[PDB]
Amino acid sequence: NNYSYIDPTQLPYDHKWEFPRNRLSFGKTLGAGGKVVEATAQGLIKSDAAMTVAVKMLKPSTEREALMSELKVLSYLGNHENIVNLLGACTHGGPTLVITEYCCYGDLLNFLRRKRDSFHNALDLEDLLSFSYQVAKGMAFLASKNCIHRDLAARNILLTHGRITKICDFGLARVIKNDSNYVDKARLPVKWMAPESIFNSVYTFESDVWSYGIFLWELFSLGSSPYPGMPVDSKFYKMIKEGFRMSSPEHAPAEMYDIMKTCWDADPDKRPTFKQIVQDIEKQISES
Ligand SMILES: c1ccc(-c2cc3cc(-c4cn[nH]c4)cnc3[nH]2)cc1
Repeated sequence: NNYSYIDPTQLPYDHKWEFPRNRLSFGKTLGAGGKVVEATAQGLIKSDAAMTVAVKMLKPSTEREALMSELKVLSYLGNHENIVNLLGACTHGGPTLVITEYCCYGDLLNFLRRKRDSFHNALDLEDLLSFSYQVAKGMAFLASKNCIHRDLAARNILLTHGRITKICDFGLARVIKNDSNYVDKARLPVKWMAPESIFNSVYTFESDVWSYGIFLWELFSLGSSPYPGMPVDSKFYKMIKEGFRMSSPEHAPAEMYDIMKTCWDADPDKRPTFKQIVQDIEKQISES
């Protein structure tokens, strides 16, 4: 048909975000997975002070576009408390850079790992509930803007001041207004992917929820690797398709495990929505 919902992520880069590279000074390397580095940015404030930011870059081609992808998606979504904030981008004379909010504690996965012994500036059950709650809200927001993240995991969740969680790395994110599915034609997070994504290459709101389930398992297991000791081979894919699922992690309240189980239903339609998840966790928090 000749009649289309316009996808904002496919529109041209809006130079409202453009930022002079002269006004950036690169610090330490912050991650590699491209790479992000800490920097100070002049002129982002009305009073014209310097502020600390995180800049996402590439090394000297599909990752070239994945960065442009991530940028247009962030630009499209706008600002939310539970998403890494886009602050600007450099696209002129030089390599493409993406400036975003700096999260002082880094990824949630290594945070839970550092804090694993201190558990029970320590960690306790109420923090993990909060992380549950915030991440589901950030996800419910993406779903509200017809966006699927497609790489939901503890490694892609940053923790900032105030124990606030932010979703980051939108390289694989898509906007699914026109079609109810998304079919892909790269390297992928198998142990976080829904079956229909592995077997038929389809991605939907329901497949993000599946990833959210695996994330909870990461979360209540204090940063343990999914399907521990299980290599990604033929043995793995069968067990998935036959219906086998991880068991409850050590510190997961029974009703939080019930949420993982419904996120892992082979039937996408029997999975809950992020809207429903946010309601569930909110009631669990109240009863305390
Ligand atoms: C210690 C070590 C590392 C960090 C840290 C990582 C990180 C990553 C992003 C990021 C932006 N886009 N994608 C990812 C932002 N801030 C960060 N901060 C903080 C304390």
